[PDB]
Amino acid sequence: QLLCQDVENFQKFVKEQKQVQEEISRMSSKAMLKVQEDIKALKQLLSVASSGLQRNALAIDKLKIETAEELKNAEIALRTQKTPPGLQHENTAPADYFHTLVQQFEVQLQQYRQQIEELENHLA
Amino acid sequence: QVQLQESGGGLVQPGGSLRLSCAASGFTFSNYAMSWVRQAPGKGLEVVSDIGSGGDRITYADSVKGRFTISRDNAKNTLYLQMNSLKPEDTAVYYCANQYGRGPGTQVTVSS
Amino acid sequence: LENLINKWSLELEDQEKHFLQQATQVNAWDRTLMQNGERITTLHREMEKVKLDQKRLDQELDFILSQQKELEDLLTPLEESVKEQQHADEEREKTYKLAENIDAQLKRMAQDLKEVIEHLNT
Amino acid sequence: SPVQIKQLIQNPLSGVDPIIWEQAKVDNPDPERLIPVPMIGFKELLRRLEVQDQMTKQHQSRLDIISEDIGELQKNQTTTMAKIGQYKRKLMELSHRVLQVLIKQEIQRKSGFAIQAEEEQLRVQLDTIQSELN
Repeated sequence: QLLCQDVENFQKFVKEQKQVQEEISRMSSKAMLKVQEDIKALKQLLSVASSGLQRNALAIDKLKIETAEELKNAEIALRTQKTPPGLQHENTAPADYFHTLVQQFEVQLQQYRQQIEELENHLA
Repeated sequence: QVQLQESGGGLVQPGGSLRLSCAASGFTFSNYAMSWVRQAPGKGLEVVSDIGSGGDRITYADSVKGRFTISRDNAKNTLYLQMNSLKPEDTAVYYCANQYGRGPGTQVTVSS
Repeated sequence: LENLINKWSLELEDQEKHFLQQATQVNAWDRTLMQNGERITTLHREMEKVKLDQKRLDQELDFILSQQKELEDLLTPLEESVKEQQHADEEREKTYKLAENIDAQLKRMAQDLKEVIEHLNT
Repeated sequence: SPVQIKQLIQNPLSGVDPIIWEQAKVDNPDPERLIPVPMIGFKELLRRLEVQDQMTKQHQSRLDIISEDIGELQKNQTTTMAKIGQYKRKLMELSHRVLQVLIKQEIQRKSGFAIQAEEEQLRVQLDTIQSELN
């Protein structure tokens, strides 16, 4: 028992290891599990968004092209006005416009009929 | 009724310059596009320059590209044509016009 | 003096199995935290990618506006000038008005089918 | 690291049993991005626990930002769909307005001309289209 106070060198330590063991016992994972859920949730929102982004990105290229085609058609009109009466018989572009126009009509109601059926089948 | 009267033509040596006018009346000039047209006596009609209502959307025939300049003052119902570095082949009657009509003309001769 | 040693040596026969339980669950939780950062990082980069694509659409959409503004500015003077203006001239007018109407119809049909699909994908 | 891994995940480290240490190597969940590291004592156990909390603290913070950029996206998306609806509408308008000008030009610049063959071929192509939709 002379220098055998090394029992105090085995008392203070046991508690240290005991009071941390209690600290571990206190901690949970609930937060770390929100993070887990939140990630799956935001993936889901992002995905629907990016899906719709591709849907109307198509809508936008189709629109850009058509606006550009129609800008050309107005330039036809400007060309017609500029042309004097003596050179109008050489103004063939308006004729191409209308010829193109009616085959575009024929192509349009064929699409529209097709779109109608699809929309009927989509309802059954 | 599109009414047009041009002027400023004459006879000049090769390399010469000229500035033509076309006075417009009988129609709201500022809304119309205009052309300068020319005809040499043996040949057919040739448009040399175009311009839009607002003085934009200009074009030129390659023949005159770099030598002629087209412009307008909508306030004075006037169409202009600067002609520089003139050549004998530019000799013709010069009309101002659109699809609705043209003027009497103004003769431009470049001697040889 | 010695019987005490039988206590602390029975505590260690009560704290060891705690340690192993804890170390096991730490190795489990830190696996979760690694999955998280990996999935967080993946999420983030897609989030930036989609931001980019969005801004590209915004730019194309500005372009379209400019194009359409160009088209109207070009079109109104033509409309006005053309405003300050016969069997053949009357028959020809029927022919080309018939086209004006057909175009008016097919555009309505188009506009209607689009609105239906708008009520559809809701 | 390349070989150096193999050069230091063997033998054991800080008094770890060569058998349990070998069991961690095979029970390793992602050996592509991870190595077995000995943790001795309830202290390293808590140190690791507190690291988890710090990082989860950082993790949650990113998600809040990212969440922020979704609402922006979603609203950006709705705006984009709206502008698409307008511009299709304007285009439909302008397109028809151009067809009206070209028509007025055609009638005018052809004033007092015979009805002409190719013009009567439209009539038919146009009449059949009006009938095909009635």
